Amino acid sequence: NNLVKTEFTNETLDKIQQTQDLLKKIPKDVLEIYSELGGEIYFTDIDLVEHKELQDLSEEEKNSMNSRGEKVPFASRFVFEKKRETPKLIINIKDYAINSEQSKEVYYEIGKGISLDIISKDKSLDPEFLNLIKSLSDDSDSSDLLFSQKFKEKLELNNKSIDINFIKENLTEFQHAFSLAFSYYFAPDHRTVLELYAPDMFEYMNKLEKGGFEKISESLKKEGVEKDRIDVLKGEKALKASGLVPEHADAFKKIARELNTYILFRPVNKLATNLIKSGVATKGLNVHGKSSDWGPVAGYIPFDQDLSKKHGQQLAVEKGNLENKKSITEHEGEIGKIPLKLDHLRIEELKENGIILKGKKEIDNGKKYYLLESNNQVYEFRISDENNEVQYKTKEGKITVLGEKFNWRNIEVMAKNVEGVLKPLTADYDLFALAPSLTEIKKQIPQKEWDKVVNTPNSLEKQKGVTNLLIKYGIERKPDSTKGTLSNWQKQMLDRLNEAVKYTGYTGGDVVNHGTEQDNEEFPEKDNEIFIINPEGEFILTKNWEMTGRFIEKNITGKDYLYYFNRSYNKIAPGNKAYIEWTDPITKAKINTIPTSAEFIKNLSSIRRSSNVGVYKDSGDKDEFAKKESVKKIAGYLSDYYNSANHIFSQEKKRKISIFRGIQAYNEIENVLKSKQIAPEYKNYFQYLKERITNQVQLLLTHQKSNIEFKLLYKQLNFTENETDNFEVFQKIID
Amino acid sequence: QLTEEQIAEFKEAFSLFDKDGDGTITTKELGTVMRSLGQNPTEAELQDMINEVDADGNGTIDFPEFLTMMARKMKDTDSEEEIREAFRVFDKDGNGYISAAELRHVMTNLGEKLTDEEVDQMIREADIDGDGQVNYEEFVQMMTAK
Ligand SMILES: Nc1ncnc2c1ncn2[C@@H]1O[C@@H]2COP(=O)(O)O[C@H]2[C@H]1O
Ligand SMILES: [Ca+2]
Ligand SMILES: [Ca+2]
Ligand SMILES: [Ca+2]
Ligand SMILES: [Mg+2]
Repeated sequence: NNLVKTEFTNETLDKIQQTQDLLKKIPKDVLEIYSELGGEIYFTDIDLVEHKELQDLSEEEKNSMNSRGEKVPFASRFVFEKKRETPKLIINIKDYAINSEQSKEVYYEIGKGISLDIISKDKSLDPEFLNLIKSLSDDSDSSDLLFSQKFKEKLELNNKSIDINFIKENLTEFQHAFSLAFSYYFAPDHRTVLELYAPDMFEYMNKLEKGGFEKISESLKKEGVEKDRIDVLKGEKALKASGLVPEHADAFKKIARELNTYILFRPVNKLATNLIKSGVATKGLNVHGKSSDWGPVAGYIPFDQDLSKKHGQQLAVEKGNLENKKSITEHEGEIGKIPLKLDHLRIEELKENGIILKGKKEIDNGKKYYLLESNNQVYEFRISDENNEVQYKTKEGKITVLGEKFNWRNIEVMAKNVEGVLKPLTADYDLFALAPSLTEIKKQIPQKEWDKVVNTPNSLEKQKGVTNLLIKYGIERKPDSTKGTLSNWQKQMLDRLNEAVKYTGYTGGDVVNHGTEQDNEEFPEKDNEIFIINPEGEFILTKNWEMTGRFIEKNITGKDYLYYFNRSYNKIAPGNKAYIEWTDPITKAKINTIPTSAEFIKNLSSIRRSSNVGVYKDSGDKDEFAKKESVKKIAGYLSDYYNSANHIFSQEKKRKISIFRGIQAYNEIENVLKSKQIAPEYKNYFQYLKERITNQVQLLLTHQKSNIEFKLLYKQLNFTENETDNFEVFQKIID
Repeated sequence: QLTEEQIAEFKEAFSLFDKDGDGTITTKELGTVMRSLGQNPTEAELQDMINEVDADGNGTIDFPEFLTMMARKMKDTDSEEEIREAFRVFDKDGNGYISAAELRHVMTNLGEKLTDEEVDQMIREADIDGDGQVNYEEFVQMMTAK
């Protein structure tokens, strides 16, 4: 952010060496205080009047309190400040000299000072006692009742105790001061005047030069970032929508540090937030039931699907139960169903949250039953008293979407196997991704392998070797018998999380059961809010899919942390057939990149399966052949662009040699586009393959000599019967 | 288990270089069919594949002969991806290109002290079109190019 602008490089050093002789006197930092306020100083040649390209009608002269004293004759002026948003100081210089009666440059000083007062310390932080009491040195501290040079028409009021009683009313008059105190301190001539006459303001300024200007220059700098940043509610406000069990979140807070890796989680249902702390197990991969958001079962995975979110979809349930059944049908012993038993706290909870209403009692067979009411219109519920079991039944005037009707039964929830005990199941913590410090991965490669790699000669191969290491130990993802598809360190991380939330007091085992959602290629889900946990211990919950993608670019991606985004982002995911967008830089640069032989063949191979007609047909027409022969020609040219022996050449040639290879392609393309009846499907693609080449070829130009345009450069070539000297022609086209 | 779509290509390409329009490609042709598709079998590694099934003029290979031979080294390989992720990693700033600045940068965090002289060096040998930087294409080339 360059501060000073010099309009007319018209005079010689006389003008230049005068604007310098000017700024070299103002304290560097007082400038950094300016640039921070987004200011910019304008020095011009002979623009006095409203002639500067920024001296027209915005926030001009409202109320007349102008120079040191008061004059308001704008016209004659040479120094001005656009007061309202981003300060703009404008200065013009004429002939040789400011140094005779420096009483002129002083205004480029105070005229300036009006930049930092009202924003300086006088009031940004507020008038703080510092200047609030220092202004009070009107006449009470030191035996120097000399303030004649800053307090006249607005403070000749020697009869008033100027504390907080009356200094607010006129913030402005106490600026005309700090300003004249500044102009007086830095004025090239009168320096002691503020030492002889004002005894403190002097010290005041001096302290400021001593390090005060840097004070605020660093308090505006810090609020430079904290100001404009990514709105994520940090602190515990996140942990609120986080759903994670506080003691756990806090528990995790410690792992992110030691290991140094962001932990990113997806929204964990709140109606589970406690079922966990409580001690309930977590849904792993083996279960695909739906949870519930109502009734007593809510927070649990009913075995009875019709007692979950999909209450009515006579198929989400008819193909929903069909799910739990198999969940056991297969993994029996580990996955089963057990009767519901809402404990004490839980009840009181689903209460003020409004899911159930505990009321009137009843009696059957001799046992007590408190009645549990839920404004549903098909199931009536009741908990027990001995063992707090729970029960439901179809009402005497309703049926089940599948066509069932029954009397009181025990509500069954799903339950995995925990240390030989079928504990019930509630939501698990699903990790959105794990970002480990790019260095933490090095602390993953066995000291000899990473060694045997760097102790290599080939500068090029010493990279490939590294990258593969980074890949083998960091990016690679193998599948898994139990924990989904995840990295290796990802598993190790996945352990430390579980063992961490265990020395805390959890009794349901693990609370993170599988790899990171950025591998859920099959049925990927787009969560808006995402709780994160930087390698320090701060809980940050984003709010957008963008913000989220934005917070990763800023703090993870571009901050030395290894992150990798879902393979199925930008494509349609097979399972749920979904398209989730995510800024891929490679794609960014595709627009200006000449395609590859194979990238090309591929695209043809595609449109074939689309319009059931390929670029060239298997026929007798000799034009079809022509076309064929032709694409086999571009297939080359492209493949020729990307030649590995382009290395024994000089950066220079590489561009030339390739711009041609490029162009050659743009030709045989230009040839077919003007062919026989190649369908439009292909007419289009080619239409597109051109813009690429073109751009790629344009780019290779603006790297070296850029007055030349593709369109033209092309014209000047001759691709008819002899290519020989054409290349020779090309060379001379760039000189 | 090549996906159907994985056939479209292995043919749309196989055929393009089948000059004599039949359904069998000569050795040199197979060599070309592949390179075009993004590989390159060595001068001698190129035979072992065409050699194993001599039910032709003792030198050619048809459509199936081909498709069925794109397993020997294609029913395992899934590296393609990793490398595209390794790229996004060094391409620190997200311009789609890998500048000598970032190479050296990510090179050191990963623990390698590289000389300013031998980075402006890799970036060079990796660059094919001469624009001072390595895009995904040249990267992939450099990486897999054995
Ligand atoms: N290795 C994995 N990492 C992340 N998500 C996975 C993994 N394997 C499977 N998933 C899916 O992530 C899905 C998100 O919620 P579900 O528990 O309903 O079902 C989960 C699985 O289908
Ligand atoms: Ca043939
Ligand atoms: Ca880059
Ligand atoms: Ca390049
Ligand atoms: Mg899960």
